[PDB]
Amino acid sequence: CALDPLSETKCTLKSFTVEKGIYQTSNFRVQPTESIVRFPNITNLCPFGEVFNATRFASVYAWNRKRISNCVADYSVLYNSASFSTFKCYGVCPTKLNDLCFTNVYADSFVIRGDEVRQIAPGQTGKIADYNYKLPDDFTGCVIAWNSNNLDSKGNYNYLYRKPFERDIYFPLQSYGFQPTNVGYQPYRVVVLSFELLHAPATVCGPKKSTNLVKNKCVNFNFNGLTGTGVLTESNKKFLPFQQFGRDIADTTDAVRDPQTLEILDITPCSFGGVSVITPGTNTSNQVAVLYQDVNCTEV
Amino acid sequence: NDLCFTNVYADSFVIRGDEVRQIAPGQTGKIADYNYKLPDDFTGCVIA
Amino acid sequence: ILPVSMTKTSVDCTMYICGDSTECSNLLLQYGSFCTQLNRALTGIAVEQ
Amino acid sequence: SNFGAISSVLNDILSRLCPPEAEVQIDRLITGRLQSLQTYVTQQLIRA
Amino acid sequence: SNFGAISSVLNDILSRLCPPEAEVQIDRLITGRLQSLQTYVTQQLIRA
Amino acid sequence: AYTNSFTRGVYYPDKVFRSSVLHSTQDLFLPFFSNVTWFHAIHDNPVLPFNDGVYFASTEKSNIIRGWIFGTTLDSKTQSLLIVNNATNVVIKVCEFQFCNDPFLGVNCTFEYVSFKNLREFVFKNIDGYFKIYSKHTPINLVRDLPQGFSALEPLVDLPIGINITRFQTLLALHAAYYVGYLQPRTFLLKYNENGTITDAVD
Amino acid sequence: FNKVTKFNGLTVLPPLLTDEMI
Repeated sequence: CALDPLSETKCTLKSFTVEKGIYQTSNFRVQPTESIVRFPNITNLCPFGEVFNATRFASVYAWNRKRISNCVADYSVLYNSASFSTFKCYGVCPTKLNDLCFTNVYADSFVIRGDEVRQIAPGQTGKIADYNYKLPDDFTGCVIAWNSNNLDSKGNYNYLYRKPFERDIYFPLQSYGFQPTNVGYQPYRVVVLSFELLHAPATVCGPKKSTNLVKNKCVNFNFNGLTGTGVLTESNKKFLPFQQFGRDIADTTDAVRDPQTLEILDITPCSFGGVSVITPGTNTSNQVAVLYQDVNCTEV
Repeated sequence: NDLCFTNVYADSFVIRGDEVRQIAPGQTGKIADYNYKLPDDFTGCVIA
Repeated sequence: ILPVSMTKTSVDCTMYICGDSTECSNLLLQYGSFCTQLNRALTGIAVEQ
Repeated sequence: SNFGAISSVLNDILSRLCPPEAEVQIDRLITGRLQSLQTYVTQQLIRA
Repeated sequence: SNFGAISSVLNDILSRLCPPEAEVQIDRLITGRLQSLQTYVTQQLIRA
Repeated sequence: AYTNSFTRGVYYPDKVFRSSVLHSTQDLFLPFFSNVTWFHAIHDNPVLPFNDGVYFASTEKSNIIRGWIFGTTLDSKTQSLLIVNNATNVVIKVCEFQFCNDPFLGVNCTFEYVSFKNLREFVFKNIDGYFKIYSKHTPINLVRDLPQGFSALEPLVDLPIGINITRFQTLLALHAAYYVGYLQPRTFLLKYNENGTITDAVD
Repeated sequence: FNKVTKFNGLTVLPPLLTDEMI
């Protein structure tokens, strides 16, 4: 089907004979020449160790919350660690996190019984998932949890339990029987990383290095995790100082601001159009003519 | 028991019990990202 | 005053549905000939104009 | 339109997710966009 | 018609279930009822 | 006292450029032609409610209006947001403040930040744990009431403070007039012109 | 003629007869 335009016609028609006519066989598209990658020129390594390697976590009724911002996040350091009994992610894939880039990350941190790990998931029903700590049903993030019987057992009455992301401080407040003899009855530490995917300037981004920037040529691109393909160009689009992307009626990006120097780049899809094959019948000749629809002959 | 296959393969090995979490179609971690993983369209049974 | 024709269109339904994603294009093939019969109907409309 | 997917932009789903879940999200976009074309082509056939 | 939901009565789903599952059951009713209107409106355009 | 907010308090709803287009969006906006409460910098700065969000504006010639306070109880039992123009920079804090009953600018902090002829317009909203500030300045000649033309407010600041707010209070320099209007969830149709600027709207 | 007056795979094809042929 890629031998010649008549063969693409035969395949389009699902036929070995072709009658006289003009047949729309395919869309011609210029493929990307090279792949651009573009992230903020920032180098601070993110403080995930200050959350994960902390001496004591909080109680689940009174859970900690650390904002992570303005830093480079090598999530491989967490994801490759043998320490974690579960690492389940929602709205993102763990493999994609180093390819990806967020406005902020919120690291929630607390201690639970090993039975209760199941309740730290999107929209769940249960005593943790209402009276203590709940994830949104549309949560985008990772839940990272492990047994801590070697650290948090003694039992250790200093760990206690009673809307999405809600704190609330007779009262049903009670303490865990965490003893080293306890497996579901052990203490477990959990960190929940929540990812903020607003269209504001990204500040927590993977270690994936930026390339040089290319213009007036068809490229694949990635700006702050916004992947695409097109002829990047300079533009007269008067972005106001707060604006970061531009959009068209299809709700697709048609301009971006470069995160390393704040110029406004137009995005246009690479040269493309319908291909129509003009043929006499194959009973007459195997010769064909090709119409590249709406393109100028200089583009072909 | 109502069914046939052209061949069957019994892959067999030992792991730490924590790594049973990695033995599923498209599951991930330092066993599956290196040295044993099931493809996303795996047909079969995992017995452990 | 009488209408005689209307704007001839073609919609490349693989580009409309999947936007040059190959990952989506491979899923769209599992719907079979829905895309070729959409192009066949629009081409019949266009030749009729 | 999302048609029930996590985003209406196909490159969001492909840059954020991976095949076991990405194909579940993309099939919602395929279903709604294919229904959107079948609606358009039907109404253009009636208007023709 | 159920369209594969637990009930066709939309208030059964909302009185018995809660959002994580209720929205799955409701989207089956929305899918079938929206297809039921697209079928009616297409045949009325043809009949017109 | 009151005045009518003809067309005031429209703002850029998201950080996305759009041009030559009519866009329909749902957000906390000040309703068109709504009566907005009016105050004077003589005999004052009460503790207002914040409701779902606040449009605030000052008709000015003097820069006597210089800051705002926000929170629930404003009494060190919880955090309170404080915003002050120190005559060189905007300074912002979220400490457990114990203010006066009658606070003024004299002529446990989890976060900190630094960066008539005049009308200064502001929109403050507190959504999903973010405190978002939009503003615009314009020349004026109408002294008594808000101008009946059009102009859209643009985001100055966005702070991930996580604080609950139900009350607020402006701050005056002591040893001008200002207006307050609460935002409502409204669908708006916004006319983005060729220069990507909101130039008209329909509430 | 004076009184009468989409990268996404949508396209408009020209008519066979131009206005000058009509």
